[PDB]
Order: sequence, then structure tokens, then C-alpha cells
Amino acid sequence: DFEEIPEEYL
Amino acid sequence: IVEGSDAEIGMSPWQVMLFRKSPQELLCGASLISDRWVLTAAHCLLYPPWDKNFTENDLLVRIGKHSRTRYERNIEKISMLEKIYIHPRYNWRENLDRDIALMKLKKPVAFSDYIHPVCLPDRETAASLLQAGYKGRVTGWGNLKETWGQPSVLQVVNLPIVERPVCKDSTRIRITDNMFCAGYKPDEGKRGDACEGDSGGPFVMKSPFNNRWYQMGIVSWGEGCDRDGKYGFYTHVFRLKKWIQKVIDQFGE
Amino acid sequence: TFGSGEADCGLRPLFEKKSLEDKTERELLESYIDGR
Ligand SMILES: CCOC(=O)N[C@H](Cc1ccccc1)C(=O)N1CCC[C@H]1C(=O)NNCCCCN
Ligand SMILES: *[C@@H]1O[C@H](CO)[C@@H](O)[C@H](O)C1NC(C)=O
Repeated sequence: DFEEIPEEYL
Repeated sequence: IVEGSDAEIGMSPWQVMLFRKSPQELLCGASLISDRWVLTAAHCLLYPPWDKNFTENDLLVRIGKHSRTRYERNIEKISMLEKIYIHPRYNWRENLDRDIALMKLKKPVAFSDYIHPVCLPDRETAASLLQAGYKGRVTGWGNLKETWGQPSVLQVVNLPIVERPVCKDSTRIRITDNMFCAGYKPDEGKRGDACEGDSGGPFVMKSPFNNRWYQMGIVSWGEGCDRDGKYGFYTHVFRLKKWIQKVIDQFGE
Repeated sequence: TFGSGEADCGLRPLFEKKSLEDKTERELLESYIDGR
């Protein structure tokens, strides 16, 4: 249900 | 949070979300105590009976949030963990005694209208405020019911601190001096409680002396959510302050 | 970061800093047997 977070963070 | 309400924007700017990288999910709540340190419950990270043993690299900390699921562009800040510290005497085998942990951010977060730290209690602040009948406040993105939904936005609820004897007589778990309980009495005709997903979040109080918000407790445990005759148990932050200082001083701040 | 928390600690930008109150803080204060 979580909206996609920026990849810089993964 | 069960029986709470939507928080106002910027109402708990120290509120932190503990976020699992993959799968992407809400793990627990937490709190911002400085520009580089986050406070949470040890059981959010380590709980062997459930095979739970999270690591730095497993998690993300999201600060300044309002919305539960949305990525709040230009508002929220996402940070990486440098080091996790669990209380050396946390008792996960029996009763969650000393349920506390510190997380050092990879880099300092910058404060804003939506991001700001809460104060840690002092001996006299604790003494004055931690009294039966006094209300405190709990916040989080946890469930709305024991077995339901899930909020869209941060929830809030004010609960009264409860007399030690009433706390002890409500459970079969062994209570310690490192804990306190809170909630309404079945009698009181007012409900509310923390629930799944709220663990590790803050229980705070506003000083009538200096107007500052202080974190007195951490959401630790409870039997179900909002059950009549049951209460919520919280870690006693003040009783553990010395360990906190110790870690922050020996390792950064 | 520590004792009594921070320095600017516990003072909210959108509330205490502007002299605004949140919708239920009164509740707490009244239980402390009425606030400051
Ligand atoms: C029907 C649900 O009952 C429980 O197991 N509750 C346990 C009680 C327990 C406490 C200490 C030791 C062992 C068990 C609990 O709260 N637990 C078990 C492990 C972590 C903690 C929890 O879920 N923590 N979250 C508390 C939020 C609840 C709001 N009402
Ligand atoms: C959690 O996982 C660790 C390393 O990444 C350990 O070394 C440690 O012993 C741990 N928890 C145990 C299983 O209780």
C-alpha cells in the first residue's frame, strides 16, 4: 500500500 | 491508534517512522531526540521468539511525515542508520523489561516546520508529571482496531497514567519499576489505546512550568488493543536516562 | 540530545513558537490539575 520512495534511499 | 483522531499538521514533529526496506512496510514508530539520534523500543528490532532480528541495513527512518503511505515530496526526510544500540539488559525472554534502543543516523537531519526534537525528562520533571490521573499523549500510524483498519494520516490520543496496583492486577505478566501503564478504566467511559504498528512510538507530556514537550514513555506492550480492564505498558524513559546519556556520550550525539 | 532533551527541544515551530495551541492540548493541561 506504500507509495514508491526515491531510489537514492534504497 | 484505537479511538484517536487525525493529528494536526506539525503536531508531533519529533514523530519518526521506522520503515522496512523490503518488503516495504511500516515496522514501528520512533522519536527524534536530536539531529542525529532516534529513540525506539528494543523489541522493534530484536525479538527472537518471532525470529525478529533487524539490522542497520534492513531499515529506513522517515521523519516529518503526516501521510501514512504517501511519499511526502519536499516535506519528509529519509535517513540511513549508522548504528543500532539495544539496552544490554533488555529482557525479551520474560517481560520486555528495559524495552529501549537508540539509533544513530548516518547524517544529521535538518530541522524544519515539520521536523523538530522532543526533550528528555529530568529528575524533577519526571517527579512532577508522572502521576496517576495525569494525561499524556500517544501518536502513531498503527491499526485502528485489534482485528478490523489502517489510518490514512497520523493518529493521536490522550491517555491518563494509571496507579501501579491497578496496573499489576490487570495482568499476569511481571511488572517492573522500568515500566508504567496508562489508559482509561472500563468505568471511565472513554477509550483509546496504542495498537499494532504503534510500538516504539512516544508517550509525551507538556510541562506546565516551561511549556516544553517531554517524552516520558515508549510504547512497549499490551494485551490486545483497547480491551476493557487492560492497559498499555510503556518503557519508563527517565529510569533509563543514564543509559541514554552514556551511549550518546561515548558514541557521538 | 540529552538531559531535558535538547536546547530548542519540545518547542513546536507551528505551535509554541507562534503562540498557537493544538486542538486537544488543553485536555492535558487540565489534568495536571489545570496548567500554567
Ligand atoms: C493478544 C495479544 O497479546 C500479546 O501477546 N501481547 C504481548 C504481551 C507480552 C508482553 C511482554 C512479553 C511477552 C508478551 C505484547 O504486547 N507483545 C509481545 C511482544 C511485543 C509486545 C507487543 O506486541 N508490542 N506492541 C504493543 C502494542 C499493543 C497495543 N495495545
Ligand atoms: C542479531 O543479528 C546479529 C548480527 O547481524 C547478531 O550477531 C545477534 O546475535 C542478533 N540476535 C540474536 C539472534 O539474538
